[PDB]
Order: sequence, then structure tokens, then C-alpha cells
Amino acid sequence: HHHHHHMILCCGEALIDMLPRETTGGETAFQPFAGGSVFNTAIALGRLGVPTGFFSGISSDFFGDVLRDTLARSNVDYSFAAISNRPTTLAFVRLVDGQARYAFYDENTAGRMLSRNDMPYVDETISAMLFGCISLISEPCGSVYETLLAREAPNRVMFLDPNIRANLITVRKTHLTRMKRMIALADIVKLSDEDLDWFGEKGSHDEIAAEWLKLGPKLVVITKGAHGAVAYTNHATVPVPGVKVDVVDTVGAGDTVNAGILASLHSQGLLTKDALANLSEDQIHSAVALGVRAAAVTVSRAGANPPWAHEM
Amino acid sequence: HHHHHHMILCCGEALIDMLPRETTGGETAFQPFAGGSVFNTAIALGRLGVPTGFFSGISSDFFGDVLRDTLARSNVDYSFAAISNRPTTLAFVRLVDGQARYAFYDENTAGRMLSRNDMPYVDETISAMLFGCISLISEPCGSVYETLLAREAPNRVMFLDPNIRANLITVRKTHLTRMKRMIALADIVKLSDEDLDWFGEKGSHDEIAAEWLKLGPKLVVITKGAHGAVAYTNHATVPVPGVKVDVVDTVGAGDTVNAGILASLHSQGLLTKDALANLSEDQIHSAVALGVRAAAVTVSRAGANPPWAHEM
Ligand SMILES: Nc1ncnc2c1ncn2[C@@H]1O[C@H](COP(=O)(O)OP(=O)(O)NP(=O)(O)O)[C@@H](O)[C@H]1O
Ligand SMILES: Nc1ncnc2c1ncn2[C@@H]1O[C@H](COP(=O)(O)OP(=O)(O)NP(=O)(O)O)[C@@H](O)[C@H]1O
Ligand SMILES: [Mg+2]
Ligand SMILES: [Mg+2]
Repeated sequence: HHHHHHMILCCGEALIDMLPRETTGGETAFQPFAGGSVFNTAIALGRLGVPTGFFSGISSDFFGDVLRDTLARSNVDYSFAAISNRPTTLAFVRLVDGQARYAFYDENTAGRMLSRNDMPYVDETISAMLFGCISLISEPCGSVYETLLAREAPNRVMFLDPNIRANLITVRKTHLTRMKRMIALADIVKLSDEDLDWFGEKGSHDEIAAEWLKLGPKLVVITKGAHGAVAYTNHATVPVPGVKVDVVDTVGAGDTVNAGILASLHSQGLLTKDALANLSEDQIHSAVALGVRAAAVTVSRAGANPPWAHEM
Repeated sequence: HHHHHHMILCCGEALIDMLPRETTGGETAFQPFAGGSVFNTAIALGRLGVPTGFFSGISSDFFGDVLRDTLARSNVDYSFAAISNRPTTLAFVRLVDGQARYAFYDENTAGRMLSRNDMPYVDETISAMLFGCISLISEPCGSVYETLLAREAPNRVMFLDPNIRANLITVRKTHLTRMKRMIALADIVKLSDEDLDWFGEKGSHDEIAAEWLKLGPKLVVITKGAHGAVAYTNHATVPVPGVKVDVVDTVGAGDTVNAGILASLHSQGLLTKDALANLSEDQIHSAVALGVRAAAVTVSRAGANPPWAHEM
């Protein structure tokens, strides 16, 4: 086993986004792009210069090759991932009558059919783990990821990004109970206002954050689009304004906020459970502001294309 | 139940071929094309003006819509098909170092997961049925198609197009025994020289055709690329020369030969088991020559794009 040098290990989906493009012959085709929210977060972390790892199910096929190539060039260690001959998850996007239509091809895929046997070896040189998004909806991988979070939560820092995609949730009740169990096990929870709306809880979003801070998390961050983010602890509330940019699109911007927060806490030497329980206003602001600043670069260009440290 | 007016019912795969194209931005994308060998044969039959039906598994999703739209515009009756919410089979093609690479995404698809419950209602107004190609390799659909052939063989004319795709055959022995059982139940068998090579039998291809004419078929046709085809019965051997054309590609050309043969036999009023056992040299030549002439149009343009009668 290799020393992972105080690594942040991202655990979750890697997929191919299949997006509509125009061919030379004036016909619609689908151009493949490496993607998946947790994948994007891992890419963003690597580009910020943090020691970064990725655990997922990845195919041996040519789409799997795309994913691995992208991870490698962003310096992400994906030795943790389970490789199999199952196909790669494909996410088709179309514009139909000025409205977005989605088709999710995830049958018996490398990513979906993870088993307990596939769980990574995690020693003291992993400082933190991140979970989130659609890898937690699907089965059997969702149960594997929840099990991994529950197994490792006592040992190191846990970050959860609910990142709700309701169109893929077939039974609300069952995903909601999983979210609550996983929030209870998280040290840091980051989500958008829209994410939070899906939980259907009472009161202002500030009030709900305060309630969640009684359930396990030491830090709750609510992202607010162009408006930045607000961070909540039991000792402080820290509003962080957005950065003004010329917007191309905002897809995957939240994935970069995850990276900025974790990268800053890493740099500050605050990635321990105990350190997180004692964050100062300055330490919180620094971490969420890096997430917000980094995410602003992403929204300034097409797709989830997170910033290199040297781009900032 | 509707009168199908002496219909030829094609039974087999419908899929999306995903082919490499250049985007305006100089990037590779995959353009979707309606396809599948048995689908192509049904399209070709419809375009030749023959009453034509199609039994398959087809998705309710947007790729399924492409398939249905294509069938409708070629006047094919697909009321027989089983519609489900399972995804559509995707066949990816790439050019890697001047060599063709294939990736077949067929997990839990509309086409693959057919059951006995899905088999069509077949009455006296169906004159013939056609089977073939990769729908016979996969399970469970392959068993369903073989069962349908065995059930209907005593009642009407059976056409088999082995159309071998060895890259998708995982166990040779099991597909070979299925081919032999289905050949035994066929009135007409058409295949290429390369198809025949895969059977690994002894002697000249003329000798092997003669052996198969002792096993059930009344007509065996071997296609020979630019060289046309040779047709074999117990009463005659009929060489049919190829038509010279400017070749674009030959993909799916064999599917049009199927259509031409069946369309001619339909027009001549020879689509009964008894009529096929008594074919004259002239009747054989007419049918195979239409297949060869029609296929020549297909090879004159990109992909499996079979000719309308009014194009000939
Ligand atoms: N219009 C904008 N202008 C500047 N920054 C933006 C804009 N929209 C989003 N951002 C940045 O991106 C962060 C996250 O965006 P936000 O819309 O809250 O996440 P999200 O809805 O979860 N996006 P996604 O990753 O696609 O799920 C914000 O906190 C900002 O820092
Ligand atoms: N180079 C050519 N020139 C003219 N006609 C051709 C040419 N190639 C094929 N054809 C026609 O297409 C028929 C079938 O082609 P052939 O190559 O024998 O089938 P195949 O190998 O089974 N093709 P496919 O449908 O892709 O499996 C031939 O009998 C010809 O009538
Ligand atoms: Mg948003
Ligand atoms: Mg050929």
C-alpha cells in the first residue's frame, strides 16, 4: 500500500455526458464529455493542487479510457477505482422546444454495479472522504457508498454533497431517509438552495441549517448561485458574496465549490474532525471564499471545467 | 385483429448505430442512425412496396422514437413490436489507427429483454416471416425468436439470414447449434461467403449449399459482394452477376438482397412452401436479380439506405 500523503478521497459517479452538437453536414450528433458530479469534484481538487484520489466503478471500455485519461491529466489518483468490463454510464441531453430533455443510460454499468468487495483500502494517509449526488440514488452502488461512509466516518473527515437530481429519484421516501442518515455522519455538508428545498423542511434556510448543526455536521454551507454562499456553524454564520463574471453556464459549478472548500481547509491544516468543530470566522470565510472564487471561473466557461491553481 | 394483406413479417433487431462525425468545432461526436439488420430488411421491403411488418422490442424513449419514425415513413407496420421503457441498443463505431473498433451497449434493452409473452399474433394474412443476425445471438430475445420460428415454420414461408457477427458471439458452439436448428426450419436461407466460412464445414461453397438443401431449405442463396450471388435449389443452380456501381460503402447491402428476393417472390405469387419447392430457373433468377439490383443502389451511397421502387 502506498502512502497517499494526506489525501482527499472522492467517492462517487464518473460518467459520459452526451451533449448535442452540430456536425459539418448540419446534422445533430452527441459529443462525449467526461463528467459526473463526484468525478468533477475530484478533477477540481486535483487542479487546485491538493492530493486527490477517486473511488468509483470505471469501465475497461473506450469511454472508461476517456475518464481515466482526464483523471490522470488532472493528477488524480484513481488506483482506488474498481475496473470492470461493464459499460459506462451515458447521460444524454437534448433541447426540445426550448426545454431540456434527459435520458439516463445506466443499465448494468461499471459505476452502478459496485459491490462491498469493491470498497477501497483506506489507511491513516487519507485525511478526508467525499460523497454525493446520483451515485447515492442508484443501486447497488448507493448501498456500497453509504456503507463506506458509515464505516469510515469515525476515522476521518467526511464531506457530503447531496446534489439532488430529482428526475432520477423514483421513490422519494427511500432517498430522503438515506440523505438524513448520511448527513448525520458528515462533518461538512454543502448543498444549494434548490437541494435544500427538496428536503421539504420547515422554516427559513438559515433556520434549517441551524437544525442540521444539531444532527452531526460541524459545518453547513448553502450555495446561492450568483449570490455566493452562506456558511453555518454553531459558533458563527458567514455570508460570502458571489464573484461577478460573464456567465457561459453554471453546470457543475457546485462541484468546484466542494473542491475550493476542501482545498482551503487542507492548506490551513484544518482537515481533522476536531479542527472542524472549532473553526473561526476567518477560517470559514477563507475556505468558502476559495470555493466561490474557483466556481466563478467554472461558470465563465462551457461545462464543468474547473480552474487550475495557476489560472487563478 | 387487422388483415395484414399477405404481409412479410420481419422479426429481429432494431438499434441505433452511433457513428463518428466531425463537429463544427473540429471535435469527434457520435451521430445516431436507425439501424439493425432485420430492421434494415423491413425498411427495404417497405420501400419496394411489399406489405411489410416488423416484430421487435422497441423503446418508448427518444431513440425508440427515431426507429418508429423511420419505420413509419417506409410504410412498415410495426404494430407487432413490443414497446417498453427499457433503453435502446447502441452500437458505437470508431476508427482507431486505420482499424474499425466496435462497442456494443445492449444491457437490459427493449430489444434484448423480449419474453414469450411478447410474441406477436400471427394469422393467415401473414405470408412469410424473416429472422436473422444478432437478435439470434443475444438472450433472452434469441430464445424468443427461435421459439417463434419453430412455432410458425409449419404454417407459412420462413426466411433465415444468419448474417454472422462473430465479435458478439461469446460461445461459438451454442450459436452454431442454434443456426443449424433454424436453418432446418427455413424455406429460404441467404448468407454471404464470409457467413458460410464461419460454419466451418467441408468442401466448396457450392457443395455445402447442396448439403443444406437436404436439411430443410428449398432455396439457398450465397451472396458474393461485387460478384453478385449464386442461388441453389434441388433442381437448378443460378448464378447472378453483380451490378457495377461507384462504391461508397457496402454496409447492410445484404439486408437489401433479402428484401429484393422476398419482394420478387411476393410479386410472382410464389410465397408458399409448396411454390418454393418447385421454383423454375426463371423464377429464381428474377428474385435473386432484384435482390442484387436493389443492393447495388445501397452500395452506391452511405450506409444501409435501401432503394425505393421509384428510385429503380
Ligand atoms: N451566475 C453566477 N455568477 C457567478 N457565480 C456563480 C453564478 N452561478 C453560480 N455561481 C458560483 O457557483 C457556486 C455554486 O452555484 P450554485 O448554482 O449554487 O450550485 P448548483 O445549483 O448546485 N450547480 P450544480 O453543480 O450544477 O448542481 C456559487 O456559490 C457561486 O460561487
Ligand atoms: N462492390 C460491390 N459492387 C456492386 N454490388 C455490391 C458490391 N458489394 C456488395 N454488392 C451487392 O450487395 C450484395 C450483398 O453484398 P455482400 O458483401 O455479399 O453481403 P454482406 O457481406 O452480407 N454485407 P452486410 O449486409 O453488411 O452483412 C451483393 O450480392 C451485391 O448485389
Ligand atoms: Mg444553481
Ligand atoms: Mg460482403
